[PDB]
Amino acid sequence: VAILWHEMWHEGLEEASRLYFGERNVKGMFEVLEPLHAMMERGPQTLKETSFNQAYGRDLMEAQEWCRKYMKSGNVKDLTQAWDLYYHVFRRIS
Amino acid sequence: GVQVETISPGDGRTFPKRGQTCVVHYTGMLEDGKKFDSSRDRNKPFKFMLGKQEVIRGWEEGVAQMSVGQRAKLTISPDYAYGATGHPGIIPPHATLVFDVELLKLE
Ligand SMILES: CO[C@@H]1C[C@H](C[C@@H](C)[C@@H]2CC(=O)[C@H](C)/C=C(\C)[C@@H](O)[C@@H](OC)C(=O)[C@H](C)C[C@H](C)/C=C/C=C/C=C(\C)[C@@H](c3ccc(C)s3)C[C@@H]3CC[C@@H](C)[C@@](O)(O3)C(=O)C(=O)N3CCCC[C@H]3C(=O)O2)CC[C@H]1O
Repeated sequence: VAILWHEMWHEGLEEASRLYFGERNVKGMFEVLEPLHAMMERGPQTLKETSFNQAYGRDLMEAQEWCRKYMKSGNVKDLTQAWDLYYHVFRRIS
Repeated sequence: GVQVETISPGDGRTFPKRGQTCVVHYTGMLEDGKKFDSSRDRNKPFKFMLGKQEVIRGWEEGVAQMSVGQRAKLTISPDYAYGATGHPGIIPPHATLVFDVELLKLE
């Protein structure tokens, strides 16, 4: 399977947001989001992944932190702090 | 479904066309004035596209009637907002929402 990090995320964040906002399914959101963050962890191996990483690397990492905060506090507000950043990355990507 | 009262007039001729991005500043409140969100607070305008079903029905129909520069008060029935479900931890069920929205520009 070969797909650019740009497409992998544009598509993923859209699916994630639909399951959470559209279906109120916080569960399916994490199932979709999780693998995406894990891959980033692996690091970039191409020029495009690297630049994609230099551009939105941080934002994504912070958003993943805000989700962890949520897992520990149950505060729907921490989850939204994450979506403020996922939105941001998503906007720039389009 | 959605009432639209004018706070500040717009140029009255520039209405959003489908596929256009409305850049706005809003402040959503619950029937009783309780603020639950506002772009003005974040100091970052809000952009979105009409007819794409990106935002709730109240806004879709509501903002479509606004012309550039206009600032209005949108009173949205739960039917055009979040229905019986509401939005867990933020918007309750059967909530009438009131948004103070300013249509800044179109891009
Ligand atoms: C899937 O069904 C659609 C879901 C949608 C859900 C409500 C909550 C929308 C959310 C949005 O405006 C954003 C821009 C769009 C979506 C989540 C989806 O349309 C999605 O589906 C493909 C999509 O296209 C976007 C672009 C995908 C992208 C990856 C995700 C973006 C996430 C953005 C999250 C944002 C801006 C949140 C933050 C703001 C401040 C923060 C801090 S976080 C907004 C929050 C969410 C919770 C509610 C109470 C509120 O406070 O707004 C709010 O005031 C509200 O009710 N809004 C937002 C302002 C416009 C009106 C209304 C709305 O329609 O929101 C309603 C209409 C349905 O047709």
